[PDB]
Parts: sequence; C-alpha cells; structure tokens
Amino acid sequence: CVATRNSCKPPAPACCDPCASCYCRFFRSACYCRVLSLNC
Repeated sequence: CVATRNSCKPPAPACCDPCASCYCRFFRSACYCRVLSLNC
C-alpha cells in the first residue's frame, strides 16, 4: 500500500493500518504516512 513517505490526509485512504496517519515529524511540515507506534 504505502510506506511512510507519502503526503495524505485522514481518514482515508489511511495508511494501511488504522493507526497510521498522515502526520509531520520534521520541521518541513512534511506530513505523511506515519503511525509513530510499535504496539499499534
């Protein structure tokens, strides 16, 4: 589906997992697929 380097917005299409949302973790406001959680 998608890894964790694609920009998108919830809910759908989502990021494979329902815990994977399109968020930014950098100072570039680059919000992309990211769950930020192992137990999820």
